[PDB]
Amino acid sequence: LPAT
Amino acid sequence: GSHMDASKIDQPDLAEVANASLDKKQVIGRISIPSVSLELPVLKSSTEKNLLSGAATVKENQVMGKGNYALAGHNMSKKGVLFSDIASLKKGDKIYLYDNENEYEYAVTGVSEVTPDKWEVVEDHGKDEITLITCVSVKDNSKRYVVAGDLVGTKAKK
Repeated sequence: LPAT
Repeated sequence: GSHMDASKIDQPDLAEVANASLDKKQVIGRISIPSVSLELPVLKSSTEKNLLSGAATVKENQVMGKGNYALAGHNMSKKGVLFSDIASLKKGDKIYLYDNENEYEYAVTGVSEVTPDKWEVVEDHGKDEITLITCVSVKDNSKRYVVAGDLVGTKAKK
């Protein structure tokens, strides 16, 4: 679950 | 809970977006949504710079056309920004993915409320699905919704  | 994910980073202004050295040679695919007139190149690198293009691969082991594919896009909640109109997606909405060799047809199933630490949505579920990560707003850091879509068919580019 990366950026944004 | 105890540890908060660093995936809450603020996306730099639009100046860096149109002034950033775009790595076209690094693009491995494209995404298109006529329903919301949205189109952006898919960047393999999940870096901060890559996220400025509106779409970047979440997991390295992702395979377009197979398994649960996922991309993250930066949304400032301001019309004209990336992933802003993504929340306007409706159930059964058609979405097309273009790989360098083919095109896959996906159908939006809906949206849900999940946390930015939820890597489970991006985990492979032994099925062909797509997951887009869009932030509610730059002022709302409580929770963010994720849009999900299932594969409905596949058609090669002739």
